[PDB]
Amino acid sequence: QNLADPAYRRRRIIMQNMRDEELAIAQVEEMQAVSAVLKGKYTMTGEAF
Amino acid sequence: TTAQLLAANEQKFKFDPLFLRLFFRESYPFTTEKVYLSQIPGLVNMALYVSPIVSGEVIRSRGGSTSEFTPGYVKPKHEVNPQMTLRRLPDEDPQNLADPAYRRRRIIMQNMRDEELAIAQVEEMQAVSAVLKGKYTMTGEAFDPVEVDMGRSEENNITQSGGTEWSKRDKSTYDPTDDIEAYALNASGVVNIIVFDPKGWALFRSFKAVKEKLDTRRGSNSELETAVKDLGKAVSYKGMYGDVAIVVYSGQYVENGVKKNFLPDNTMVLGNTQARGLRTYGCIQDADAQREGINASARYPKNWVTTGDPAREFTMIQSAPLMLLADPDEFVSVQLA
Amino acid sequence: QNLADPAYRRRRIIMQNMRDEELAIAQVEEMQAVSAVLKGKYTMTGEAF
Repeated sequence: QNLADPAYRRRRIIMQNMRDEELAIAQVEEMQAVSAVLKGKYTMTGEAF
Repeated sequence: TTAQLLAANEQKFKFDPLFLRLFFRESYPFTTEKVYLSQIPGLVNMALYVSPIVSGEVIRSRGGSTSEFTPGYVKPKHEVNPQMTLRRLPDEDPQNLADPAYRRRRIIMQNMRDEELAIAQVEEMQAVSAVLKGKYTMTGEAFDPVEVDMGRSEENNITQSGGTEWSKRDKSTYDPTDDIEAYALNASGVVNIIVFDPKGWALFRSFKAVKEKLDTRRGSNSELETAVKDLGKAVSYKGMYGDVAIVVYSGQYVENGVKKNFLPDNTMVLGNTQARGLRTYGCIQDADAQREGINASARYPKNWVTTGDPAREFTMIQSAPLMLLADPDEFVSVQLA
Repeated sequence: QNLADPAYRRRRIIMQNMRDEELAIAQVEEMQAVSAVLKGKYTMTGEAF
């Protein structure tokens, strides 16, 4: 009961999307930091990098 | 050689949304995947005699039925490119003339007019087809077929056959009015209007008995206009015949290059002028529109520039219409062959 | 949307039940009267009576 119009579903989808990218970036930053501290060196490698 | 373009007319086909104005009002736009329609039988059995000893046969409480539909979609488009704008237009004098930019604004408009006319034609075709027969099918080349079906009883859709046809029977000494009553007995609710395809009207008024019903001092109150009344208009409201009004509708929808008539060659449609019709418009599906914040609107317009080799900016109207009938059995369609 | 509680459903069901049997009795009465007017005599038989 008490549904919402699609113009609001689109906005909620957008907000959770952008939260997901922010969390992914923070996760990569922490994985970079820990390897920077735990060991003297680290490598940034990707399939298209 | 010099010249002037003194006059320049435009040719149009006789088009007027009659059935959509008369029988379909109260437009309801919906932001939902599918709509519902429901109905309750309302048939009560006769109270059969029961002895004051037996006391049995509890009677089942009546329950209804439902139906769900899915709206169709439609989106025509037009284009403009700088190849069109430079040569000339058939509507401007060799004198005067304008920069290749006025020409782009004029061309851009007439496209809007054509898009609106196409969408209106589709709406009217759905509206008319919903009345003649209970169901109508929406189809295309890129559209998966969807078949809307409102339950109309088999006792409607009366089609004349080897017996009881007006053409074969004598045109003198016959009362058309007797059949009309028998056909209209099958409807549910009062009937207040009759729609004739012009061939059907010519067939109907040819009877001498109907002529006699006009010139009777006290035998009727019917007043028609048998002589020619309208010869170019799409609709011709003729006088009330008895109680019901009489209407002749000759509209034209063009599919492919050839013109075609809406009503299928002399059908007659009994019906009620206050019949409950629904005008449902679905939800448009365009990420730009939903970003803008719009939904469940008719005729969402847009344009965009595609930065191609010849440039080009298009234009698009999209509506997604669906025409329904709350009570499909309030009309009685007659072939009248 | 905005569905109601079953007690209201029971109330409207019982009301339409009563309307149904009232109209059934009315139908029997009218058939009785019509048969009386049209023909002099009628049989008033049935399946239990």
